This record gives sequence, structure tokens and C-alpha cells, in this order.
Amino acid sequence: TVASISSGPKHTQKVPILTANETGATMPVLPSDSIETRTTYMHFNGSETDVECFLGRAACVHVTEIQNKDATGIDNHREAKLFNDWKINLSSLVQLRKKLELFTYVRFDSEYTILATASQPDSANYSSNLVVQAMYVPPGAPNPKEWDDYTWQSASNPSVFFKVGDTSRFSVPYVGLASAYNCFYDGYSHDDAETQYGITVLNHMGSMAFRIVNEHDEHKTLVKIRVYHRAKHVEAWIPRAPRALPYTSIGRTNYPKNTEPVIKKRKGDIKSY
Amino acid sequence: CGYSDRVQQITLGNSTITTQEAANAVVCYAEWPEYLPDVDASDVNKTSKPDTSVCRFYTLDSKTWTTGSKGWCWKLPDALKDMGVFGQNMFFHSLGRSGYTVHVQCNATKFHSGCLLVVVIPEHQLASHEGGNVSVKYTFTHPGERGIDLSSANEVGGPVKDVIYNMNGTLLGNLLIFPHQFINLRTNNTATIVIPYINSVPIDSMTRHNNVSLMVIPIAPLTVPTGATPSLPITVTIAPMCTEFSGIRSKSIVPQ
Amino acid sequence: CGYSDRVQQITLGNSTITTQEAANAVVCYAEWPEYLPDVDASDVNKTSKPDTSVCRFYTLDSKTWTTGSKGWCWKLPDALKDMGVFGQNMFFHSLGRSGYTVHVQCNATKFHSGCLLVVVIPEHQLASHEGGNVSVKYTFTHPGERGIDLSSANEVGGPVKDVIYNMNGTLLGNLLIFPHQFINLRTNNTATIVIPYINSVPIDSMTRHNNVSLMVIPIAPLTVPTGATPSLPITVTIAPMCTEFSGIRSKSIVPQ
Amino acid sequence: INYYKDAASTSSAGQSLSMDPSKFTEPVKDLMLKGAPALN
Amino acid sequence: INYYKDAASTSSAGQSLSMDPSKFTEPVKDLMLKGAPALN
RNA sequence: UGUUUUUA
Repeated sequence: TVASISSGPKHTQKVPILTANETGATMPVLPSDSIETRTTYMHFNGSETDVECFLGRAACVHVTEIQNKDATGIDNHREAKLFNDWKINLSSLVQLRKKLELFTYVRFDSEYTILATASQPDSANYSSNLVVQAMYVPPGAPNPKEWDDYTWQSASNPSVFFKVGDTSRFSVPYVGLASAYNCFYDGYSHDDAETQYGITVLNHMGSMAFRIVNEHDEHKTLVKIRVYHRAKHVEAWIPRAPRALPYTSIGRTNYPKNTEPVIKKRKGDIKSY
Repeated sequence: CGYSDRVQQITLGNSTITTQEAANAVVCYAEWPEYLPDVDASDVNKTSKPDTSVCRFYTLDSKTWTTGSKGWCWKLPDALKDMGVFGQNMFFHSLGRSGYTVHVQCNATKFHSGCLLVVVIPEHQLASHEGGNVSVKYTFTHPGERGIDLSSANEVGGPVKDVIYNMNGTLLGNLLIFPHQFINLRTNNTATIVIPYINSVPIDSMTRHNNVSLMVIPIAPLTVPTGATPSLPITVTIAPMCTEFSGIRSKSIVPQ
Repeated sequence: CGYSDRVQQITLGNSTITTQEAANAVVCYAEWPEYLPDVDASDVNKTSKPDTSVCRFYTLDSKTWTTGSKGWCWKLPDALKDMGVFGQNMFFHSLGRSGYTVHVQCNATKFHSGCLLVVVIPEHQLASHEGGNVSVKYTFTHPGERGIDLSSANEVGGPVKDVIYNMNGTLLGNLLIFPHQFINLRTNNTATIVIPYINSVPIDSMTRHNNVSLMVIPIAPLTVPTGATPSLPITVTIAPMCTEFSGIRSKSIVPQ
Repeated sequence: INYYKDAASTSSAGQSLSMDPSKFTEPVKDLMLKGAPALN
Repeated sequence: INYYKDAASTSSAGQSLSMDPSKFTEPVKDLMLKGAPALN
């Protein structure tokens, strides 16, 4: 593939350097149009700028603390952190969010990696060989209410069991109702004065509940679970203006009041280098 | 062989737009608007294609461009909800699908200076000014032919109106990634942007959801000659095309 | 080879009518409704053919048939002026042309006695009760889905309501020259009359002029069995077909 | 060789060698040639 | 490729593409056509 | 021919 063609002096009524940007078109003007050029080759395919490479590597999306301890005399196992629930979203960790939000619609198969790591901050004699259950709870399915509820049975729900310290890895096909996920939704659930803007179930990947299936030991062991998401077979539409200001909420384009200027003010005038 | 690309005529239905200072029309993503094909269709109901009774130019109430104007934003199909038969069909049907020919008009003398950015943003999800997880209320996102004036004050439950941040936390300079055209008064008096139907679904509710958002933003401020009225009218004219409606039904009631 | 001519289904748009006691449908003057052809066309404007969004069954508010009911009259397209998208198009366009499938419904037991005359009268020019050269006022000739109840009292500027004289000075017995069907309760519970567009002009104003008039007239009075409610509901369901509209325009304002 | 029944189980597709920047760079109705007057 | 002698060792069969809802929906002696009077 | 490539 040719990068630069050979081009000599130009004395022409065709002025490739003159155009009208008022047209909204970016004319493919080359160095060969402005200067005298030598022949060069690309030696480059552009493999790393493909959306599958750009959007298609693993990223931390969720981190959660859960405790394996005695469940006696506890009324809410979700809030005592015997299990925690995560409404699946890629909009909670901003670095990945910005990448996805370069586009309006994205259709990808997912590949999750869950890494559970234990810690016994208080007196412990040993490192317990805990097994975490990661349970996929799609909308409508009974969300677990107790750490050993009938829900965890997962007779129809997808579920993964893996040892703490070790990891789980499972693929998930594109689960969107539409032909693509909406990174942005300029609309409502219905025509209602108080209904939620932007937030829609078009992006309801589902939920993930995490428990340690082990019974309690005498010591408290804190398990920090980290969910990693990798997009595969990525298709992306409608490129957007990159995010400039920081986020405030999941699924909202909201930015903080009194936020700092993002355009990097010069030292000196417009003439400075 | 002589003629001109600045002199254009668009005839849709019984409506005709002419321009003598046109910049080359933009066709968003090089894709012309088309009826939904059977291979992409989900809804089984035979779609009403209303032809020339709706596929015509509706001119929107003019805006006044001053030296201190920040800009204006319209939502589609929202802006055309009160426009003739299109609006009626919009409210009588559960599902709607439409492309648009947007035509923005701002004429001035050869002594005038200023540049408008006319840009079409698909899924222009607005940001609340209250920050946090505060929602933008239905009434503010669906203003109608009035649109949103970005020079105005904020309202409780209303959107953020700092044109610099595109009302969404992105920078103004980058809007050029979206299908856009400038009205540079020295060059151009009319922008035109043909919008196809852009959605993740083949057809959608026209009332609850706005597919695209038209923004007209002064970049280079209006500089009028000495002794002139420090104002120019900006007139927006929109024509639906390849419009489809499905699931006819009792007229939908919306807020306000 | 067995089956039935009393069991009928008419599907128009998203609407479906079924009957199990039908008398053979009447097609006025053996002519099915059709779009206006180019050889009969006068108006140069391309006609809006609204398809299935208007070409569907609109059921009219039911009437109560008593022993003392004289009859009811509807004007078309007047009766459908408030019906969905058809009504909107009717008011938004200068010119309109439409055929109709009229479906009149009156069910009873095998113990009931009575006969309705369901008749379609083109150019049913009503007579004033005041005689002389007194005109019938717009409001009375354009009642809408309410229609004219002939059992009612006379009104100043209103029509004459003696069903015997067909409101026009002709005798009731002769209405059978017009495309008609009886609902004879012993035989039939449903009349159906497919009306083509009938006018001296290829297309006409739908607001100022009523092309046809539907009359439902009890001939043999309702005789209910002993101990029964001395009433039967009569429901009229009308579907526009081959509907054309031309000269889209600001919505017309009519009296009332 | 794919070890699974599901398409979602497969690896990434690599690269779409098919580019066309024109849909973003030149989304114009009338054709504009480099060198020709943009407007006439 | 099956790594075992036993049929029980194999993976699931995927999908039986052969449906026939008729045995449940239309378990009638005489044939009933959509449109024809159900009884005559 | 104020001509641009390719090959000895």
C-alpha cells in the first residue's frame, strides 16, 4: 500500500488545498497536494485501531466486598454483605465508559472474568478454601434474599462456582433486546412527566449475585470480587464527540457543577509555542 | 457546460425550497432515507406510508441570532408533533419511523460576519444541570417547534445549557464528527442535512423517544456592519421523508 | 362441498368484522370502490392515499331501537369526521374522495319480530320543516357520529323528520330503488352495503358536501317477547376504502 | 478449531480490513473532487 | 470427538429441529381447516 | 509539446 506518492512542482488551476469546510466534508488532501513528495509505503495495516481491538480487551467494571461469616442472628444477608448483587453495567468505571461512548450503538458478545481475592484482617489461623458462587439473575428471576436461599439453586439461572484466589471465565452472547445496545438514549420509558430519562432496560444486561457457598469459620474472611469484561465480535455505529467532563451517574450524561476547565490554558498568548 | 451547485431546489409534496447560496447538501453517513425492508421488520402490522401529505417542508418559527446568542436545539420527531398531518399520525400510532431533510436558513449581506454550526446528533441524551443522578423531565426534552434556547436560564428538572459542553459533557469542537454543515455568511446562507432513520430498532415510539437532535450553534459570533440591526433571523425548515407509521390506535396523551 | 354465505368476515386494516347471520352484501350499483384514474382527474396535485390508517372499521355510537323509533340518518363522510386519522385528513385537505363499507348490526332472539330498512341515499338533500324556501342549516345536516334521530322534535333551521316522507318529500316505500338491505330479525342480524364514490365531480370537498346518506328505518316495528326489554341496540360500523385526499392545507374550521 | 457449540464462545474476529472513511468524511449529496471548486 | 466408550459420556444433542405442534393443538379425528366451519 | 509513469 502506497503512503505517499511521488509528486513534483505544481502550477495548476486545481487547488486541492482550497475548499469549503462549510460543506461539512473533509476533503482527502494529502502531503502530495501541499509539498513535493517522495514515494513511501505504509508497512502498516491499522490492526490495533479496529474496534474489536479498541473495545475488545478486558477491563474492571465492578468491585465488591463480601464476607464469609456466621449468618446466625442476621436478618438481611444482602446488607450484611453475606452476598452482594450487581446490576450489570459497563458505565460504572469511566475509562471503559469513555471508549464505548465514542459510539452511539454497540453490539458485542461479552466475556466475563471474575477474580475473587480473600483477606483476613483480623486474627486467623489459616486461609480458608472458599468457593464463590456467581449467579446471573436476569430481570424477572427471583433476586436472592438470603445467602443460602432457594434462589441460589439456579435450576435455570446460569451460575459459576470457583475457588477464591482463582478465577472464573465465561462468554455471554449479545443479550440486548434491540439489534444493538444503546450507549445513549434520548428518550423515556413512556410518556410521563416524572419518568427516567436516558435510563432504559434496553441496556439491562441483567444482574450478578455473589456469595461464598462455604459455611462460616471462626474468623471473618473478606472477599473482594473484581468483575472484568471483554467485548468480542464488536460492532459499533455512529461515532460521537469524546467525553470531556467527568461523569456523575451511570447511564446519564450528567457532569458536575463547578467542574474544572478541560481546555488546557496556554502559558502566554495565542502566538506562544 | 455551465450551471451551479449553489443554486438548488428541493420539492417535497406541495412544498418547494429554493436556495441560491447553498453549500453542498449533507447526507448523514452517506445513507439516504428508505422505507423499512421485510428482513429488518419485527412488527407484523402493515405500515402506513403517508406519502405527500406528511412528506413536505414544515417551516419552524424563526429564531433571532444576536451577538450574545449561545445557540438552539430541536428534537425530532418532537419538533414536528404539531405540524399538520405528520403530528396527528405521530400521536395516533404506537410506532413511527422517519427520515428528515433539514434546511436551515440564515441570510445576510456581504458586510456581515458570523458562522453557524448546523449539526445533527443521533441520541442526543441531554445532561441535567443539577448533576448527580438527577433526570431531565419529559417536558423539557420535548419542547416542540419552540426547541431549546441554550441562551436561556436553567429550570428545575431542565437540561444543562452550556453550549460549550454540548449539553452532554462533550466539547463543542468535536461535534463535527456528527453530520454537520456551517452557515458561513460570507460563503453560505443555507445548510441542508438529509437524515436517514437512525435507531437500534427498525421502528420505535415517536412520542417517548427522539432519534435525532438538530443543533444550530453560533461559533464565530454575529458581527453586523455599523448602524445595522444587531440581529439576524434563523429559520429552520424540516421535511419528513420515507415516513412509516404502525399500530394505529387511540390518540396518545403526553405530558403538558 | 359445504360452507355458508351467512358466515362472513371483513378485514380492513387492523379491524375485523365477523357475522354469522349475514344477508348477501350489497355493492351499490354493482360498482366496487376504486381510486380516481388519470383520465377523470382534474386536480393536478398528487393525491394522498392514506392506506390502512384510515381504511378501517369505525364503529358508531349505538342507537336504541324501541317500539316507537321512527329511524336514524347518518351523513358521510360527515359521520366519520371525528374518527381517528380519517377525520384529521378530512379537515386538513381541501379535496377528498372515499368509498365506504357500511355494516349495520342488530341482533335479537328467534322470538323477536321486526324489520329494519338499511338504505344508502346519494345526494340525500333534506327538506326544511318550515316549508317555503327555508334552508336547512349546516349544523343540522352535519351532526357527526350522532346522526339525525327522526323520532326527535323539529328545530329552527333543522330538517323535517317525518320518516314517511324520507325527509325529502318522497315516499318511504320507494327507497328500495336506492342500494338497500333489510335487517329482518328472523332472517338477518347484519346488513352490509359497499358504497363506491358517487359524485358529478372526480373529487370534492368533504366538509361542505355529503355524497351519501345512510338511513336505518324500522318498517315492521320491534315486537319483543313477553317480559323482554322493549329495546334493541343498533350499531353502525363504517369503513372508508379507496380513500383519496388532495390539496393539503391548514385545518379547516367548520361551524360549531 | 472451536471447542464450543456457541458462536459467543469463539475468539475475536481480528480486523475488518474493509474501511470506508467517506461515510464520515464526505457525507455529501453531490460529489466533491479534490482540486475542483467546492462550490460553483 | 468423543473421549469415552459410553454414549452417556457424550454431550447434549443440541436441538430437535423436528417440531409438530399438531399432536397437541389439533388432536382431532376429522381434519379441521382454518376458515372452514368447525362444525357443519 | 515547460507532460506523468514503467523498464534497461
